[PDB]
Amino acid sequence: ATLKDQLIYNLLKEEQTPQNKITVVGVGAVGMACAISILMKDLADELALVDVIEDKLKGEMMDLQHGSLFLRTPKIVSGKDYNVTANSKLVIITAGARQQEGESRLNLVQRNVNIFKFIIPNVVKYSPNCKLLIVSNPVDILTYVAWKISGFPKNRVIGSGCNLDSARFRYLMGERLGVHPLSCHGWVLGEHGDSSVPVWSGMNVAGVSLKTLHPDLGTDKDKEQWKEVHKQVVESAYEVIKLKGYTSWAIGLSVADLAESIMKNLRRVHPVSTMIKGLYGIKDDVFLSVPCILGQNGISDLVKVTLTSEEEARLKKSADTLWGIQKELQF
Amino acid sequence: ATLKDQLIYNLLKEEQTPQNKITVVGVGAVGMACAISILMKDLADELALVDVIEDKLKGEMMDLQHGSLFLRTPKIVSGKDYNVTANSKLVIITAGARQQEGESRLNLVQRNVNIFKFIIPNVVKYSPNCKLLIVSNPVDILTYVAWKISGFPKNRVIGSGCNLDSARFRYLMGERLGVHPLSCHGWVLGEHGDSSVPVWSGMNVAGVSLKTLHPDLGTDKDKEQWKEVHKQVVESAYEVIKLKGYTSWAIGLSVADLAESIMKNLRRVHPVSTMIKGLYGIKDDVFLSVPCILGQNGISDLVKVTLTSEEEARLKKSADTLWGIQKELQF
Amino acid sequence: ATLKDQLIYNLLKEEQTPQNKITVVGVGAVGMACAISILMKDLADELALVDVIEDKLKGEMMDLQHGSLFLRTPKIVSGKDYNVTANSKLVIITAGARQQEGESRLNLVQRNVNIFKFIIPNVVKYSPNCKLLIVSNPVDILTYVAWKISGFPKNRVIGSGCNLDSARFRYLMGERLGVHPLSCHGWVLGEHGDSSVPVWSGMNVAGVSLKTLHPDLGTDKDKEQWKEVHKQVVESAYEVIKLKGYTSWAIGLSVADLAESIMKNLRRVHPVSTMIKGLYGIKDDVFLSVPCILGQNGISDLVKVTLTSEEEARLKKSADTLWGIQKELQF
Amino acid sequence: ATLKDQLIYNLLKEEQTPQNKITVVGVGAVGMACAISILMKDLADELALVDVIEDKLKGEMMDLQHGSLFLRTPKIVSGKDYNVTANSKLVIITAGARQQEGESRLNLVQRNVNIFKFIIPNVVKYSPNCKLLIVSNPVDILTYVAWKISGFPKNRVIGSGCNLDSARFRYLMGERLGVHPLSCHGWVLGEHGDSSVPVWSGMNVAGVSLKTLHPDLGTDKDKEQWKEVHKQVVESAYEVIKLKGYTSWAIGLSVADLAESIMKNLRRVHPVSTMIKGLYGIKDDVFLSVPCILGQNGISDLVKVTLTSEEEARLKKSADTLWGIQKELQF
Ligand SMILES: NC(=O)c1ccc[n+]([C@@H]2O[C@H](COP(=O)([O-])OP(=O)(O)OC[C@H]3O[C@@H](n4cnc5c(N)ncnc54)[C@H](O)[C@@H]3O)[C@@H](O)[C@H]2O)c1
Ligand SMILES: NC(=O)c1ccc[n+]([C@@H]2O[C@H](COP(=O)([O-])OP(=O)(O)OC[C@H]3O[C@@H](n4cnc5c(N)ncnc54)[C@H](O)[C@@H]3O)[C@@H](O)[C@H]2O)c1
Ligand SMILES: NC(=O)c1ccc[n+]([C@@H]2O[C@H](COP(=O)([O-])OP(=O)(O)OC[C@H]3O[C@@H](n4cnc5c(N)ncnc54)[C@H](O)[C@@H]3O)[C@@H](O)[C@H]2O)c1
Ligand SMILES: NC(=O)c1ccc[n+]([C@@H]2O[C@H](COP(=O)([O-])OP(=O)(O)OC[C@H]3O[C@@H](n4cnc5c(N)ncnc54)[C@H](O)[C@@H]3O)[C@@H](O)[C@H]2O)c1
Ligand SMILES: O=C1O[C@@](c2ccsc2)(c2cccc(Nc3ccc(F)cc3)c2)CC(O)=C1Sc1ccccc1Cl
Ligand SMILES: O=C1O[C@@](c2ccsc2)(c2cccc(Nc3ccc(F)cc3)c2)CC(O)=C1Sc1ccccc1Cl
Ligand SMILES: O=C1O[C@@](c2ccsc2)(c2cccc(Nc3ccc(F)cc3)c2)CC(O)=C1Sc1ccccc1Cl
Ligand SMILES: O=C1O[C@@](c2ccsc2)(c2cccc(Nc3ccc(F)cc3)c2)CC(O)=C1Sc1ccccc1Cl
Repeated sequence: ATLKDQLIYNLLKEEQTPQNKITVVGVGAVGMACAISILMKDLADELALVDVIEDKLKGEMMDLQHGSLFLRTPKIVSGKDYNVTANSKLVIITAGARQQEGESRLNLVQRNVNIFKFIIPNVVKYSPNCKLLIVSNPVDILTYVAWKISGFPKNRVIGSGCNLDSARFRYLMGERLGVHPLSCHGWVLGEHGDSSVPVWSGMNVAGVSLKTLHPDLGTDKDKEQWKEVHKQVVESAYEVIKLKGYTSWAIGLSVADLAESIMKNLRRVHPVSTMIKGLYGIKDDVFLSVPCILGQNGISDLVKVTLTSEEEARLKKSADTLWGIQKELQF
Repeated sequence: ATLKDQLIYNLLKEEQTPQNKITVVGVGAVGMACAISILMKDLADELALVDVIEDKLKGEMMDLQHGSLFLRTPKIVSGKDYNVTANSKLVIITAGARQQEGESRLNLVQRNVNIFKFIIPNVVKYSPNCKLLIVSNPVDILTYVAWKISGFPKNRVIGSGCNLDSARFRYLMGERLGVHPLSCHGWVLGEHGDSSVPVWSGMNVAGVSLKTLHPDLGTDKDKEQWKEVHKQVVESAYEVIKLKGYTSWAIGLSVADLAESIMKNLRRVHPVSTMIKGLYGIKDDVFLSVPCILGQNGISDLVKVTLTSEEEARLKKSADTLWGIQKELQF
Repeated sequence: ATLKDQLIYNLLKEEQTPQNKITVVGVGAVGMACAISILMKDLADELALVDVIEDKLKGEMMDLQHGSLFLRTPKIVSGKDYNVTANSKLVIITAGARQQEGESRLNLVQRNVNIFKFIIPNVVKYSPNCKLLIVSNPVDILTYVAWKISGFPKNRVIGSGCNLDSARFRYLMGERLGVHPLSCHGWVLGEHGDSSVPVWSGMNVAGVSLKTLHPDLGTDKDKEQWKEVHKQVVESAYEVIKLKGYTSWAIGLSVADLAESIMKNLRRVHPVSTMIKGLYGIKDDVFLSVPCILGQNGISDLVKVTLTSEEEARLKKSADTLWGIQKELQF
Repeated sequence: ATLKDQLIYNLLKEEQTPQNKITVVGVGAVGMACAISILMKDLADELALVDVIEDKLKGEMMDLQHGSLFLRTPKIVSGKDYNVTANSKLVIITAGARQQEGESRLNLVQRNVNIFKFIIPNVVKYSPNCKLLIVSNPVDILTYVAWKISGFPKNRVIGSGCNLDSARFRYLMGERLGVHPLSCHGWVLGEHGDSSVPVWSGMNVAGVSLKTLHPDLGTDKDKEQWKEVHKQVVESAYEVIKLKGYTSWAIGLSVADLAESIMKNLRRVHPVSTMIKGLYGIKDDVFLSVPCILGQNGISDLVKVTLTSEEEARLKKSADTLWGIQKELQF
């Protein structure tokens, strides 16, 4: 007999389908940061990685596998073929090269819609009941694209949206007040990135509205310029790219937080991109961030935030812009 | 009054010392994986990052700070100046560029000795009571260098040594047996990397010695080629470099495990590099991996492993080689 | 030589002063639930237990020590003598038998002031720089007693106060809305227990004020009876005592959450009992719950919550009642 | 319209089922310590509690529910009816009053067999695919009883067995050597409690056999009395009962560790009670502890420990005694 058979007596071989499997598509800076965060939070019993660069993909898989002794995820797999992703509860899309210098949004949309045409049918083929979590940019457009190609119901297509924007805002608010970000509440909604909307009415510490205490909050005439907090969210994003060339840790940590609510059915509220048709005068098939309840069926509910006329106008303008790009797309 | 003063009443403004501070020196692939693993394990109340590339350093600091909402480390600081590292309990050295394309594994000696000449006195200036954890290669030589320059007692200079080698070995053992690496015990000692020693006598599952069950274990006569498990440790290290260009995740996870035992005073046993003079016929000031008890004073004790004649001869050969290089170094 | 000396070579026998020590005084239902919660959250490197019943104390210590394999707190000590508590960062008081049936508040305070007269000087003698966290009831009165006897500055004397009341409120709110309590914000302030104040203005989900949406919120004329969410906090407390005889798990978990902010210097905001003199027209030396910023120096700051005239009147009435009892105390 | 419908827009109201449910049967000292440990380890998405004392059951459920804000288990349910336990992955039996002073092993068996006659069919009815984890005493006899009544394959019927005995042994070993119990390996096998077997050959630190270093280990020729390390396991168990009246924390922590390997499919090796028929000359349907690989299918494999003739004779004697009691049982 072999050493294995001499040491171990087998009662059964009968392997089951993975019970809490997560797949990450695209093992770049963002994808690997999502992967390490997910592993360190014990969210999955199986992690699958997919990319088109075979050597980098294998090397990343091996490097994570070599840390198994310090993890509680007994199976890490990878491949260019989507058969490695079979029976995933959650599939995270972080694919396509990051935006290049001088590269426009329309050019990013062009190439990423193209790869989604291959990615999404392959994901759906092997995990037809998965929740799709889109991170790739422009995240609001690509969440619509994933929804359209997949044919999945609204609840199972989630865009990262304004989750990173709100996390950055809460960090900046915390720094300003000398309070941990967990205790500094504030929501950044609408279109992810440059055109996002800070909801000044909800900015609070311990339920004490900062807008009620300081009526000039968020206005350009504010003597203390609290609008700086939202402006620094956009500025810090560009600054990080200027200084290191990409963002990985902050987006990876924010994605693992969404994955935790989904995998553990927590029903916590997060700012994520969802189908907002029928809200704020929006009539088009567009995905924008609102506070969503996240659980085992993805987005089961959304919070109906009271917005000012200015805030509503900004979301409607974003919806018009996004729909303008979307109507010209070919699926 | 400002909005901050309107919202918050201050009881005292007494600036106090960090209680569980960790510094990481060199924010490359290894340093940042050490950082994210330490942050995700809640080991520090303050993290300080140091490097010579100012833009990359600032970008890395900001990226980690932007994930604060999902962490429990309230302060992340960085700087080229070592004043940012003041009062660290643990200082991790992951500095110096990794081994370049046509560079000798040894070419790191001269250039890393030169950078350590400036790093170590600066670390000692601001944290004279810290534990020093050396990761930079050749890790055994550089741990000796850190010890010599710092003037610290033996217990406060720890080399990552064979911690990654043993973690890889236990992953490979686990794969062969169908058992989690946590339950697959085995020790790889001596010189980190190519010249490491697998201690076949200690390889076990549930206290059942694999060598007792299979006497050919670790021999060239073994029809099952169990010796290939240690050889695959060395081969997988080269394979990861070939596939992705560097190793980050596995070393980061292993370093956070050592940091946990130190910060929490666990007194767990780890294979790390320590001053081995007085053991295995070694008379020179050389650092090699043996199982060490790690706690709040660093290495308080070491395990005296019974080695075979061939194992002892390999450690003594490594000591002769390391000392040969070390005696020619100028301080 | 002994087996220990044959197996292990000692580098240094020097033991450092405790670095992250917590003491729990009174190992009853509350004390032990605080103890298990602190241990499972890896908050301390040393846990000390104190009581007057020597056998129960030793049994509780041993029972925790027997679970050491599954914990990361390497030292668990106990004793009737407070020398075991030396150099604690945090001392938690859960001493005195729980309130008996037919026993009045005045009876409860008299008893507990009599034991605090011995406890507090003993705690101060061995840990003069500790933070004191009072749990024993009436918690607001006993926090004042601990502050008076200790002579500590007000930032280092923290009462559990309305932390459990707010946790219960958020659980009930979450059940009604179908949202996790983490995403259901609401503050219960003032006097702990029967006379606590729900601050309806701060009750929100994702920054959306429930009071703004539903102006009858918290009024008796409310068709949806949202006021019952606070009334059920008080009813649920009496119900738990009626059904099992005491509360342990919920208070244990809430105390560990306060211990986490203190030990890790998080600066999160919690509803805890602090010296309220100078706020809400209160002129007496009374401790009431307001949102406090908790860190390594205890309460460094407090949030100035805007209260309605009714809310302010209730806190002032509680201050008058508490002071009325406090002025007659003899210690 | 309601406040809930004003605040939250529902996307779907699909009444879904838990993916990772655990049930605890018997909410006594052991049962509730298992529950709190399981909750603090984030192992379940739903926890069900069952008992026959309805008030105590409801009070325990409520007390856990009130701590929801500090947990990540969104649903805690209870009931006398087993419909609350439907589709549990793991069912833990901690039912039947603890053995009383002057109560014989036979009397404890008889009353617990009677209670299992009702419990086990009820558990099987609602969770036919669950893993059964028996804690109630005499644990080896009651694991056999559960297996007989359930009709489950032997991989899905696990007895707590020598898991607590080995945890206590490793604690005592760690105390003597000044090493954390995680780094002190040693296995206590066979019959749980008084008649358990310490496997001296497997006792090691870092793969260094204590028996090889100290040949008198486990004998009376031992001037250091290492045999007491096993004897003190039995003595400390009686001592804890003498001092506090029961054991809860250590058994609770040990059970949560088994639950973690099962729920997360870790395939770690644990000393648990399994059907040992066909091993060590044993021919009867008896359950004894050996090192078992634990995962999503329960016990998939067992480690074949090489025992000395004396060790083998002690296990066969335990099997004869257990079978002697079992053959007279009425189902
Ligand atoms: N939503 C947010 O808040 C947010 C924040 C930061 C970054 N991002 C986005 O995340 C995306 C990734 O960023 P990055 O820095 O990791 O880029 P990257 O260039 O480092 O990595 C991209 C990876 O995708 C892979 N890839 C390319 N085509 C593929 C395909 N057809 N199938 C599978 N994999 C493929 C690449 O090989 C590469 O490994 C970008 O779109 C970026 O804008 C989003
Ligand atoms: N001990 C082990 O098991 C193990 C395993 C893997 C890698 N390593 C070692 O870790 C080291 C780092 O590897 P890497 O891949 O992260 O290299 P890297 O090139 O990615 O990063 C090196 C960093 O050090 C910085 N640096 C250079 N000089 C400095 C100075 N004087 N002060 C502070 N910082 C300075 C660089 O700017 C750079 O950011 C290497 O020596 C490598 O061999 C050790
Ligand atoms: N602040 C809150 O929200 C909150 C919630 C629940 C309970 N509590 C309070 O916690 C306290 C303890 O409750 P319990 O149910 O654990 O009581 P308990 O009767 O179970 O235990 C009390 C313990 O205190 C010990 N003790 C008595 N005198 C002592 C002394 N001089 N020194 C040290 N220890 C001594 C007892 O021996 C006993 O072990 C009560 O006052 C109770 O009201 C507070
Ligand atoms: N395997 C081990 O290592 C180990 C260690 C310690 C204790 N134990 C055992 O755990 C068991 C429980 O101990 P305890 O101290 O918690 O006892 P306990 O008296 O505190 O609690 C027993 C509980 O079981 C309930 N119960 C009784 N009949 C029931 C039924 N038909 N259905 C459901 N629930 C029922 C009781 O109402 C009670 O709540 C004992 O058998 C004890 O010996 C085992
Ligand atoms: O933080 C990021 O990194 C990216 C970024 C940053 C500024 S605009 C987009 C990112 C990530 C990686 C690469 C690039 N390349 C890039 C950036 C700007 C250019 F003008 C051209 C190319 C960009 C991608 C992205 O969406 C974010 S989050 C973000 C971006 C803008 C404002 C607010 C937020 Cl919260
Ligand atoms: O796993 C690694 O990555 C490095 C490595 C890998 C193989 S030799 C050294 C590493 C890290 C980063 C860069 C490079 N560059 C490199 C490597 C080999 C060459 F021949 C030339 C250049 C190397 C550095 C290192 O020490 C390790 S751990 C390791 C190395 C060899 C055998 C066993 C182990 Cl456990
Ligand atoms: O939840 C508890 O348990 C206690 C309690 C519960 C209702 S009044 C006091 C508690 C704990 C232990 C024992 C007793 N004994 C008792 C209870 C009621 C009586 F009328 C007489 C004696 C009481 C002690 C206490 O402070 C709390 S928390 C609490 C209490 C009232 C309202 C709201 C909350 Cl959040
Ligand atoms: O640690 C325990 O507590 C119990 C125990 C302790 C000593 S014998 C049984 C236990 C738990 C709760 C109550 C009682 N009551 C009891 C105790 C002794 C008697 F003689 C009669 C009744 C017993 C139940 C039990 O199995 C254990 S573990 C254990 C028991 C004996 C030897 C070694 C171990 Cl590791």
